[PDB]
Amino acid sequence: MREIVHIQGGQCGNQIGAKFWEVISDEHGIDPTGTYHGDSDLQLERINVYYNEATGGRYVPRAILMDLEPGTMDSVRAGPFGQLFRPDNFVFGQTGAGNNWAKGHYTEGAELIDSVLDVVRKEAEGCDCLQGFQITHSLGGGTGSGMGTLLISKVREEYPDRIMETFSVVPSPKVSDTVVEPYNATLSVHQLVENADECMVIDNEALYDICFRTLKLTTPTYGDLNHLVSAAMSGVTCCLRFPGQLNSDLRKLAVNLIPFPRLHFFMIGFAPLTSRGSQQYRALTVPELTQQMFDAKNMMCAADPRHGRYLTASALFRGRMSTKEVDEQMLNVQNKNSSYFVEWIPNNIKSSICDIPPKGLKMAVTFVGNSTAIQEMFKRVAEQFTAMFRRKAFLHWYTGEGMDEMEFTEAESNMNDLVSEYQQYQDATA
Amino acid sequence: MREIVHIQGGQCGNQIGAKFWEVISDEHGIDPTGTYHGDSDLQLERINVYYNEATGGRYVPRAILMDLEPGTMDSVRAGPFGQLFRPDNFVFGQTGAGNNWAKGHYTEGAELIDSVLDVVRKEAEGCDCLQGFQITHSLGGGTGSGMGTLLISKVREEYPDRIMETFSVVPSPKVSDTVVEPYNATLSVHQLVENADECMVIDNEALYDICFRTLKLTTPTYGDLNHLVSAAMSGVTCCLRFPGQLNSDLRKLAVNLIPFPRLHFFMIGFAPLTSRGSQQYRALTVPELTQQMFDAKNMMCAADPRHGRYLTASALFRGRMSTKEVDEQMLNVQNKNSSYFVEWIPNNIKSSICDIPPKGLKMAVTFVGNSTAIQEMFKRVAEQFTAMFRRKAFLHWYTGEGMDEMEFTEAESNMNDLVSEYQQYQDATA
Amino acid sequence: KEAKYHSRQVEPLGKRMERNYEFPQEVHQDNFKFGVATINSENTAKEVMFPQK
Amino acid sequence: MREVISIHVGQGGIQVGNACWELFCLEHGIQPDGQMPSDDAFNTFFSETGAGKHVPRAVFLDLEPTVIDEVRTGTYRQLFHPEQLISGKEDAANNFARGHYTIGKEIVDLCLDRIRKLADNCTGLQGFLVFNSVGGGTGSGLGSLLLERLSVDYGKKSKLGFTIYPSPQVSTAVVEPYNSILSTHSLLEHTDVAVMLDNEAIYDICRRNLDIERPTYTNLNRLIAQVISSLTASLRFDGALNVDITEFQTNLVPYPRIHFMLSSYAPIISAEKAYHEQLSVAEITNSAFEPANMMAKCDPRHGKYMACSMMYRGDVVPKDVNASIATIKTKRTIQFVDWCPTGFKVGINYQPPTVVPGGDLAKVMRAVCMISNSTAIAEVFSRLDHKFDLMYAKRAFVHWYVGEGMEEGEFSEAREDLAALEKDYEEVGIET
Amino acid sequence: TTEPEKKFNSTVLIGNWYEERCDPNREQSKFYNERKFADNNYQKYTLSENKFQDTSNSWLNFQENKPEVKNDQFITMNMQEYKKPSEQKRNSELKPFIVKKSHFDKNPHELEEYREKWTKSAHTFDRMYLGT
Ligand SMILES: Nc1nc2c(ncn2[C@@H]2O[C@H](COP(=O)(O)OP(=O)(O)OP(=O)(O)O)[C@@H](O)[C@H]2O)c(=O)[nH]1
Ligand SMILES: Nc1nc2c(ncn2[C@@H]2O[C@H](COP(=O)(O)OP(=O)(O)O)[C@@H](O)[C@H]2O)c(=O)[nH]1
Ligand SMILES: Nc1nc2c(ncn2[C@@H]2O[C@H](COP(=O)(O)OP(=O)(O)O)[C@@H](O)[C@H]2O)c(=O)[nH]1
Ligand SMILES: [Mg+2]
Ligand SMILES: [Mg+2]
Repeated sequence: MREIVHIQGGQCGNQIGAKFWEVISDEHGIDPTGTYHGDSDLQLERINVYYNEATGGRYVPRAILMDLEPGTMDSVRAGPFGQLFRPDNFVFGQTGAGNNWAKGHYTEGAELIDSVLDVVRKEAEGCDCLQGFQITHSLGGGTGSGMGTLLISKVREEYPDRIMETFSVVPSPKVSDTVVEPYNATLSVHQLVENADECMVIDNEALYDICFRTLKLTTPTYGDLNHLVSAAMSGVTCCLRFPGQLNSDLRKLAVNLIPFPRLHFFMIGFAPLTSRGSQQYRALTVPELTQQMFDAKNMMCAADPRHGRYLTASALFRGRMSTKEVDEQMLNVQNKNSSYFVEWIPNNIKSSICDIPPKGLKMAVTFVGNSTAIQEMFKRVAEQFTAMFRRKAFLHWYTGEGMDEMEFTEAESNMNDLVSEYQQYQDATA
Repeated sequence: MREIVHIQGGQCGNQIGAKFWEVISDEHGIDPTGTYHGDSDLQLERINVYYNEATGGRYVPRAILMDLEPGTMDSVRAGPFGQLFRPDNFVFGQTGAGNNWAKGHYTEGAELIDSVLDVVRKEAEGCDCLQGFQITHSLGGGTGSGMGTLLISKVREEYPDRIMETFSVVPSPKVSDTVVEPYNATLSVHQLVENADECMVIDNEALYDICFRTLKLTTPTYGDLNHLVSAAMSGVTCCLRFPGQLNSDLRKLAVNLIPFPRLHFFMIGFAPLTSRGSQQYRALTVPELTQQMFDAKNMMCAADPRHGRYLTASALFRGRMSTKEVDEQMLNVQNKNSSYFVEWIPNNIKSSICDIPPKGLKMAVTFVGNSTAIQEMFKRVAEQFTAMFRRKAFLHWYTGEGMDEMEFTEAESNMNDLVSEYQQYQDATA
Repeated sequence: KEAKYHSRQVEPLGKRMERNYEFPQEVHQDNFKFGVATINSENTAKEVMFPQK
Repeated sequence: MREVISIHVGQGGIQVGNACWELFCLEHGIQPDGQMPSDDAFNTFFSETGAGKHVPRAVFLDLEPTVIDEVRTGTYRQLFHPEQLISGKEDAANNFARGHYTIGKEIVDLCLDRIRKLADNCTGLQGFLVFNSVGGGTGSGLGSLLLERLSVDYGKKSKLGFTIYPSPQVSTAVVEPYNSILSTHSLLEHTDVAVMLDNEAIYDICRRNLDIERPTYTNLNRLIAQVISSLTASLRFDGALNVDITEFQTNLVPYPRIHFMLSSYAPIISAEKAYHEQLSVAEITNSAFEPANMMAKCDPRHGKYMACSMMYRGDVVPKDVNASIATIKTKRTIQFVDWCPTGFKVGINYQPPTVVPGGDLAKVMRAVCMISNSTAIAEVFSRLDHKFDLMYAKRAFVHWYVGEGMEEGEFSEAREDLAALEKDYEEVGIET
Repeated sequence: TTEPEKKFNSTVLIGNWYEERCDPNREQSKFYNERKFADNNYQKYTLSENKFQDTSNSWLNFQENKPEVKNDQFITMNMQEYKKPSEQKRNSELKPFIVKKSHFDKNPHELEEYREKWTKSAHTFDRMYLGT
């Protein structure tokens, strides 16, 4: 019951979902052939969370992959764990968005979205009920930035009572991949802030920083980054899948994380990540786990968090640990970092516990803290956007498919207003 | 088994017939002598259509060769494959025709026509259930149009139950081959529209067509031109001699291609004809062929098919090809050329598929078409007639055998009628 | 007999100057591929976490 | 489901395309007979016959029979279609008026007939790659009209031109400057992007890497052949991060008018003395932006930079790329224009490059190709300005242009076209 | 620029030389390598034969010389789909997207190689519940 579907767009989202499904399959014990090979009874208790069933006893994932260009999807299908998906679910165009929002949101996407919406409706109506939509995509790429946001908009317009979760990899200025990245990033941020129930941004800059400093393996490739994103993913949904002492679904997470309607941006972090040279050396203890999961370096985004005080933060401990240790550590930390916690929302740390841990390790922790520090990414994006827009550079395409400067002015105004309202509470005092 | 008999007269009729039996000789697997050296069993079950049987196992074609002069006959047996034909009153004269239509039909032809009808009756009765007759002759030649047609008239008077087919070559005004040529042609057309059920016109002037503008051989000779006519002739009876999905014999074509009694004139063509240059780099499939058949240049008659509109047409597809493509291409071609097809008759294209293509090819199509455009051919021939008659030029020669000018006016009288009547459908609206 | 002009043994026609060194024939022959290295692949990508031990 | 139409016009395009096709053939193992001795990669630049060999998607247009006749009789005579090598009879005689108003008309029509044939065979056309040399008459005249014809015939599809402009000091004809100004106008308002490959620089590239002092036009043509491969490397081979043809003017065209950039290729070090250096990506990139790697005769140092899209091919792990961006940015010699704080478009591919047997090049495991748009490009057009101004004062050689069907005023109007283009470049560079 | 009539014994680049030379029956076909393609007089002491093009003899029925066309040209559809239930396999052409033949299908060994290396590998469940 209270099941969740997965729909992803763009190459980044495609890869991230392709890894997350592998992670979940390994966790539950699903072998590539689709026939169950788990060991324990609890390995099957909550198979309704992400899996539907067809005739013959095999399992399929409730995921619809959409990408305007066929190269990424074709490459993903033929590799490992590409045979679990229903080919009927696949949908794609034949043109290529060319990193252009106009193409991905007004001309091409508008026509291409019909089949995807129909299949999404069918999948949603098929099973018992619905609880939310988790969406993975990037704000920097044209096809994702357009189709993903339009799909979210239509989905909200069709379902008014279910939550939606979206993860986007915002482009940190240090390392860039597209010259027009700021345009699509800011415009997508605008289109999302109005209608996104939940969004938890992950920064590739902090990704690289952690994959260098913590693990200390010299030349990790895209696979490691995709994994860590996926593990962070599973950290937020393990609760809905396994039993424990205090369950906490996505709606409960929203209840305990969102103070106001206009604040639905979060930054996460996964622990522990131990270096191959020391894993036998580090000790496994609640004080160490808590100290790291509050460690600045452990979080997934480059936006410095000490530059502000958390509005509220919640954690989902995984594994077997006495609740008293968690509560005492939370009290001590809240006392020790008083200056770093707002002074009008007392008892502002959330707790949870899950019995069955992840695959192999004992205690696992996923952190989700909406810190006032998230201002920095939007501030830098706006700083580059103002300069880019002063000379109308690259604006003639964006005007070449019906979208005018009024839309850009509106989007920039909305983003700046969001930034202002977000900095408003930082100086607020009781 | 519904066998057919071939009778050819005049030089042109003999030469074309000589090659026609040559091509069929190879496909069934008949050696220059007549002992089977084919491979499969598909070449013996239906070998009775064109070849009889005799002691010793040698197959001898049931053919009739007939000319008023000996030169043409002696040559045919002179080359290879001349050992096949029956030495049997095997009709030949010793007076020659000299391009005089009256000479070949009243005095010289009559004194020898009696014998030829004797043997033709003999060979025809050999078959169990007769299917029909096919005759190849010429109109601008003396023996062919003159003495041959009188044989056509006689046959109908004795076997109304069988249908007769012909392969008539008429002179074209552009290429000149005779001066009394205009007369004998018009004197012959009147005599076929009354008895012959089906007439297909091949223009020796055109035959260069594919040869020089598409086939692109610098020095084609009469040997080369003969095959093209041969190529189409063998394809008309594709279903009559091999299995298939939709068998379609000759009698099907008559009811399927002759809406009215007096509009049984068709023009044929053959494809795919590709030069020796690009023999390999073009793909042979349903899409490629269908576009070649309706191209104006490809057709074997001097008349342009885009100066009017069609009423009926036949396509004899050969080789193993998927049915759907054939039907879809037929419909697609029809709609895109609505202006070229009369409106009061719907679904004016037919299809047929055989189980075997000619030797050395994968797919092949023969086109047999009826067009109101074929009027353009006669007007030029008739136009020449009127200009040269007011002076009675060459008239005295034809008046020396009892043919009285009272009949020449009658012949031209019907000639224009066929032009006027055949034309009133070019713009008739229901 | 014309190559050893110090103008044919250098400055050839349509080809690189023949500065005759000697490659180590044990390598460089079949598919030796220049370069400093092939970005030596490290140990593990995923097994680093989830130690499976 | 993706393909590209290749149109070669003029001898300069004919020969360069001739050499490049050898490079393409080896990359996929297609033998000259067309059969494959022994996944869906060849579709990008080949069309299957349904059974057997393969044919290239190209059409050769030229007026002088001799050059093509060698193509139709060379060792690769068995590749192209017998009927796609259209040719004329009378040469343009390096007078552009002959290639656009009097003679080129009678064969331009034939080009559209064949091209629409190939496009119909194609299913997902992406763009065009047309080669035309400005200093080449027949290419010059037929280059201008074709671009105009294609735009009306097809519309919104993109196109690029690998032109070959004249050298600042080295000259091949005497009236070359005239045909460039006329031709240049035809390309500015009808081509989305063009590549600069002035032959003078390529000679400099040859001397400082290979140690060669008698390069031959085959040697010069070879380098370009690899350059094209770099741009299209992603379109046909799998990779970690791809860049598409449609995603070239999405990141390389600040404004509709300014659509010119000059490319460079490296590292270029043959088996002679390439072993002695690391060839790591960190150091390979440094060579990328050195003034000696500019395949075009210009001084990047003379101006700022707008946006450079560099595509890698090889085994470079993506991470080593990132450190490169940081290294380049900190530098002070290369300064970026003010209004594009981030402008690097990073590409990655996996299949390494190939080597044509018997050639000068060697087989290095890392390869980087740069397509950089720089404000310095104004130098090339500015320098050609004096060539036009000096001659027209005395109207030398003009009398052969009036009499071939070209109005005198045609020359006058071209002056404004280059004049505006020069003015805009300086206008863009000014900081806000 | 008009087509000229044949004047010169073929071998000259004059009009309609490509098509004519393609003929195998003509002696012109099969010219000599060292004729042309000659770097120097001495490099090759003498000539060699190479042949010109690969074309059929008669312009019609140009598909000859391919044994594969010969083999399938003499079968019927009724004999192609109803042969026998014992050893009859499908021959219809599916969509390429549905016949990708995933890597796991390419090499069966890697299929069983996975699992024990990753599935059910030292996992801990001893739940801290009163009942269990
Ligand atoms: N890339 C390249 N360009 C060349 C080569 N040879 C000549 N060119 C350029 O071509 C320009 C003139 O055109 P050509 O190729 O010589 O001759 P064309 O293309 O037939 O033009 P026309 O002379 O008008 O017939 C010269 O200015 C050269 O810059 C070459 O081998 N490679
Ligand atoms: N973490 C991660 N990020 C990626 C990967 N591939 C691409 N990206 C990011 O995606 C951004 C570009 O997005 P883009 O490809 O244009 O989106 P698209 O239009 O949907 O293809 C780059 O800034 C990369 O940082 C990957 O494998 N992992
Ligand atoms: N295609 C073709 N047409 C021929 C051939 N021989 C004759 N003809 C045609 O036949 C006409 C002359 O016929 P003619 O010799 O008088 O016939 P005859 O009276 O029976 O001998 C000419 O106009 C030619 O077009 C041939 O070998 N091929
Ligand atoms: Mg029937
Ligand atoms: Mg030339």
